[PDB]
Amino acid sequence: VKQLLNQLGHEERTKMEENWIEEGKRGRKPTTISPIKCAYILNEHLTFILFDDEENTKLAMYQFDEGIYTQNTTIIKRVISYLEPKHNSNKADEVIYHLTNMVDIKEKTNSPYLIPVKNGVFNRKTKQLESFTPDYIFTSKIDTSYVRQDIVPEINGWNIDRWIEEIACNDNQVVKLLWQVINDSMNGNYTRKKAIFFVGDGNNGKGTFQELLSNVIGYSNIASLKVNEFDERFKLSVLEGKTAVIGDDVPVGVYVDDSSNFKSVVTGDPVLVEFKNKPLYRATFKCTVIQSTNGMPKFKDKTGGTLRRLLIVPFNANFNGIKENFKIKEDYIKNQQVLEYVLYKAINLDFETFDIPDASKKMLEVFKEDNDPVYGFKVNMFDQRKVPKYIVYAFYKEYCDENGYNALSSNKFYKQFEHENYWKTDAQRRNEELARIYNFNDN
Amino acid sequence: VKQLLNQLGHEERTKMEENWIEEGKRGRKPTTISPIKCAYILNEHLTFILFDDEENTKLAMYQFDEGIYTQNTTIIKRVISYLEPKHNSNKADEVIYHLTNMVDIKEKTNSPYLIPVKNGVFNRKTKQLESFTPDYIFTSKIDTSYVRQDIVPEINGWNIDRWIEEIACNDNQVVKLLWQVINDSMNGNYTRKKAIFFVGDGNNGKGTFQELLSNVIGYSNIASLKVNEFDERFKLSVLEGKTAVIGDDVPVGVYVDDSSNFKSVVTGDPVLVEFKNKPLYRATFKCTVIQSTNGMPKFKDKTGGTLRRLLIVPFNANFNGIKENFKIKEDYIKNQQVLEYVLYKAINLDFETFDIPDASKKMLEVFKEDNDPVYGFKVNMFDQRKVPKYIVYAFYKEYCDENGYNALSSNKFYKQFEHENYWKTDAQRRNEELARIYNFNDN
Ligand SMILES: Nc1ncnc2c1ncn2[C@@H]1O[C@H](COP(=O)(O)OP(=O)(O)NP(=O)(O)O)[C@@H](O)[C@H]1O
Ligand SMILES: Nc1ncnc2c1ncn2[C@@H]1O[C@H](COP(=O)(O)OP(=O)(O)NP(=O)(O)O)[C@@H](O)[C@H]1O
Repeated sequence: VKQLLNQLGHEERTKMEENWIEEGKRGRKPTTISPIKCAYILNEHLTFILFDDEENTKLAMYQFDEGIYTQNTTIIKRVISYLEPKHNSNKADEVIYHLTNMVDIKEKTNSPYLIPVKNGVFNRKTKQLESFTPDYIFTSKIDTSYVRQDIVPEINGWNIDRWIEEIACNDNQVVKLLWQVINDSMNGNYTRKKAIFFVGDGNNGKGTFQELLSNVIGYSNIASLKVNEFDERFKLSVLEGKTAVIGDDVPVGVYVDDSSNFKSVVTGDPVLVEFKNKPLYRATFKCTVIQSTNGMPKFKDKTGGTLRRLLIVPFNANFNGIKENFKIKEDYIKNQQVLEYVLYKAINLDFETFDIPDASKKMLEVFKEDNDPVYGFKVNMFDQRKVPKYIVYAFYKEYCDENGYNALSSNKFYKQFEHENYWKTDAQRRNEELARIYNFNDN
Repeated sequence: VKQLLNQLGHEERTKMEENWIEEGKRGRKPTTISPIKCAYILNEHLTFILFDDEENTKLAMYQFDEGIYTQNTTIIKRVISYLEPKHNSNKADEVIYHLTNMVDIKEKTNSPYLIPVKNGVFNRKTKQLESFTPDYIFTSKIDTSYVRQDIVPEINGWNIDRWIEEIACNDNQVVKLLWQVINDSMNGNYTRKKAIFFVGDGNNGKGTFQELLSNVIGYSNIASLKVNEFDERFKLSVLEGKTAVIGDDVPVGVYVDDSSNFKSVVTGDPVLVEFKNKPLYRATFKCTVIQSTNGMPKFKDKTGGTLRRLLIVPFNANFNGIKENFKIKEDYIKNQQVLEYVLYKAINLDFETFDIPDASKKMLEVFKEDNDPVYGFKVNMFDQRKVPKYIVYAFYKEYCDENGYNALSSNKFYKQFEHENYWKTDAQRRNEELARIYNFNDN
């Protein structure tokens, strides 16, 4: 590209001089290509597009070697210097401005079936790799190269697939889910309407797995934001061009006062996002949610909407008793051969809905008991009754022995919402005892 | 208009060159049309207007293909480049300033009887489609095309009307209300002084209906604001150019402290709005309010205005039990034929006041009982008594089993304000018992 523009610039400069020689020394000497002329040359011999007609849209250039469109002005301005090095920043801006008016408007290819990779675009419908073309409008791509892998790479006798088995404590469902998680992470146009949480007390490898995703996927392609930080001002601004969002560390049992922004991103509904000192606008994020926490956080919603969105990974394995291998976190996951195999296996994996492991379901039920004290009381009933409201209330087994405040007769309406027998009214059965109380089961 | 402007610019440049030849080589050579001449040519051969005479008003250009006036400076500057490509940003701004000085001032057509649609304007008085003309000043239009529909479109054997029936659990009143809600949503100049709230326990399809509305209407034409976010600073600024506002998710039972701006927007009264780092100004919003919540929120007003402004949609249907059809939310509602049929049926529907379903009336009454403890106690009275204030008080049936703080006698004044028998004072009937108390009904 640089060699092409350098030849074009010299040819155009020579042509201008020849015309000036033909007209004689009228004034000074034309040695600098005019900014409008530069736009004419660049548009002809390069691919400049405009993403949309909205005001102050930045010009996008298709850099041939990378195969993706870029809006970086410095990259574009460097290209201007190849054609006309004598242009300063103001004149280069004039060249950019002229190109903005000239170029046609094309929208970014947001097809979920296409995933850009360093080697080229990957079409999930055909499960085939396609070479970079200007027709595919992409602004970012996965850093790792896509090559066909037949044998699992081994570095110092360490197997990446066995490491995944070690992380999941040799659980077939979890390792299947973990591969599905990596598959969903790379695709930035399909969200699958699920949120992934990593729960580990300590040294469970959550950070290494996050660093693995940060390595197989581009470093710039990932976002760092916690669950409680989604609703803060300007925090959603970072998720503009991110394929996925990773929560490096979530506070233990943090109270998510408002999960509306979190729930919208997980489902994929449009959310209100504002850049700092910039006007508020509306956009849709399809990136998946990855969060690492040392314990399931508490959500104020206590509704079915939050429950369906959440997915939990057990991470039962501990690396404290076993000797810590800093080589895994620092070197092994950064190996190119290891990364390429992970990319090849994950992107080739095809699935429609997240295959929920039984361990996640059991641990998800634990969170439901923790989140809703009423549901925990229903689970912990273990009783063979409906007519006496005070008996079935029983102060909810003394706060269900959890020290969580419970309303009076309001959660009772919420209780029957949770649950065949429903409500039966009998005057005989329905204040024998105030009930603190050790009568776990009556007659 | 690109061809016309190119020809005009070439002709003007040729005329200037001929004039310079007539005057000889006085100095250099005139090849760039002066900005004032460009403004003259554009005003002669295009339609530029100014919405109002207030300071720093942006010039509006009638783009012929779209049929609506636009204030986007990039489009106008692209038009300038079509006329004279060699102007940079500064000279384009000079042309825009000259045009602003030249053009006349016309106000936007805010007639509620006219609804701009992609094909053309729709007159509700005549219920007829009219082609685009510069006479109608519109800044935005409905994205979907208006075509006459005779048969309900079917994609993969899925019927949109049957989907609406399924959403409303085969309730004629609720589906009629939904069609009326869509009809109100399309019109951005008539507010009808009602607020629509979607309540759903689980997967009730509220998000799918919101996406359907955002698809039939223009994506840029909808605002994303929740109720509790109405009074947050700079949040109303987005509402200026939106036909309707939709809250994607509302926290379950969120305590909306201040509802003044929300009530004003629902009624349509003028409200004070401020953009970030921009002067405060008073503006009138006629957009309709649609909100999705997993439970009816609470308002501190306990006033008739909040009750009369609010309208609730049951959404009793649940898609958690029936297998979820992701194609409904992802693909089927994005079908052009389905969107066109929905547009036609909704815009052709004619009604004056929101036909409130009986289910909404019962659910609205349940919200009224929840909002005011005194009203709920009065409903739960079921008693055959007026003279003893403490007896009829009964601590409001001991908080009415809803742990709501109640005034000792101010709420009594509020009760007698709400409610034939009124008050009768008798010394005989009026401290037998302190009254906690199980005497539900006395003699
Ligand atoms: N298979 C393995 N065997 C032994 N040590 C390992 C293995 N995989 C990773 N490690 C080490 O275990 C540590 C994992 O750190 P990390 O994942 O951050 O712990 P964590 O507390 O669970 N995550 P975080 O809460 O963000 O700190 C690193 O020192 C790794 O080098
Ligand atoms: N008729 C239908 N039959 C089955 N599934 C449906 C039907 N209509 C929609 N769905 C699916 O049901 C889901 C609707 O999601 P959504 O409307 O967001 O649930 P919601 O909780 O009520 N709204 P929200 O609170 O914002 O999440 C999507 O997965 C749709 O594909």
